[PDB]
Amino acid sequence: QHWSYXLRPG
Repeated sequence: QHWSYXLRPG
């Protein structure tokens, strides 16, 4: 839902 979560799974 947002690119700024990086590599957070999901």
